[PDB]
Amino acid sequence: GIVEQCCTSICSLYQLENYCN
Amino acid sequence: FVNQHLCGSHLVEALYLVCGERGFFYTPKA
Ligand SMILES: Cc1cccc(O)c1
Repeated sequence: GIVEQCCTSICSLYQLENYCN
Repeated sequence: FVNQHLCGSHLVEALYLVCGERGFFYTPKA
């Protein structure tokens, strides 16, 4: 769901950090 | 589904700048 989470509505840098290693 | 295709190109780029030295794995799913 990265895509469903971020392509349907905008993601913040901060939600983005969660897909980091 | 060139649309998700367009979108993940920009997402991996935001991820590259956000994860920095840590990396990230990019799954087009789950
Ligand atoms: C930073 C960024 C890139 C592409 C899509 C988004 O929801 C967010």
